[PDB]
Amino acid sequence: MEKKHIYLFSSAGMSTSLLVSKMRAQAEKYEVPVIIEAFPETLAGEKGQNADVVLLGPQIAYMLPEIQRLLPNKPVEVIDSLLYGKVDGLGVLKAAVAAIKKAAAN
Repeated sequence: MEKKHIYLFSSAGMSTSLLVSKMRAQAEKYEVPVIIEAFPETLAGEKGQNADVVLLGPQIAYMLPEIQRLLPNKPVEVIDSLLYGKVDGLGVLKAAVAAIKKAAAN
């Protein structure tokens, strides 16, 4: 192991793709041990799996009840839509973390 996978499942497209690629900035502007990938919410079933923490578009939000069957455990989290389409992969590094702590609960 020695690194994990911050995965993103897209609302419109390009309020994410560069937010991963900045969130990436983050990771190697540090050393944070995680790949950030973002898909066309088509993969998240399979990629969701291959991830350690997950994300999905604000606007395709609807899929999360689904996404949560496919994976009824993981630290999945649909984005915010202005952090999204302002492509803030430094709140999205923090906001990931927040997810994987909103994991636990008995």
